[PDB]
Amino acid sequence: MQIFVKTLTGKTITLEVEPSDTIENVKAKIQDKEGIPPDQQRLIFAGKQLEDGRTLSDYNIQKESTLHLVLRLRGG
Amino acid sequence: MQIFVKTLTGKTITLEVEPSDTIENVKAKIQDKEGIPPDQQRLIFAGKQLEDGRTLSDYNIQKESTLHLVLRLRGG
Amino acid sequence: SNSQLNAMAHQIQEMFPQVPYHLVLQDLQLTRSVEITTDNILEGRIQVPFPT
Repeated sequence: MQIFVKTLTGKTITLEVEPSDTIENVKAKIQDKEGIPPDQQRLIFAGKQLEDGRTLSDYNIQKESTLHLVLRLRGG
Repeated sequence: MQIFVKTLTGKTITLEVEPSDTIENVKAKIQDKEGIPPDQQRLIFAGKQLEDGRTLSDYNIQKESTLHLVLRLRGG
Repeated sequence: SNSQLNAMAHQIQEMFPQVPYHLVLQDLQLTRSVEITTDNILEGRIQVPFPT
């Protein structure tokens, strides 16, 4: 199924994922697409964070769901 | 890009800079306006002390960002 | 000018559909970066809407 990952820059990344996909794997795909380390990848859905040890079915994520990718840093 | 440098007095100065600009040049720009020696110009960005021989891109400074200008007196 | 600060907050408001906009606009003047604001929101920088 198709999902829409939105960034703080206003970018809408379209990724191909399935219910059996893992949240960690999704972040890995984004790392290959934009080049953002998993440490700086915070996936938020409806205001809550998704655990890496969960699937899209665990959060009842259906088709055309919008994923909020929160950018971050720990430098200063 | 335009940045906002706030002085200890509360005064705010808007400067025209770019990521490719150096911190030292920023001091020269302030010196050209307010007439404050670059040696007494201690620029701090959210806790990060800006080094003269550094680029604005090295501190990831964006537009409309507020910078702190601390004045140094009595010292070598 | 608050032209960029407001714009940045507007984007964050879409990422977190549960945070008060007036508070996001406030943090934007303290952090001045979406990379810090949005992240710090999860940490506990901005006071979440608690029934009071």
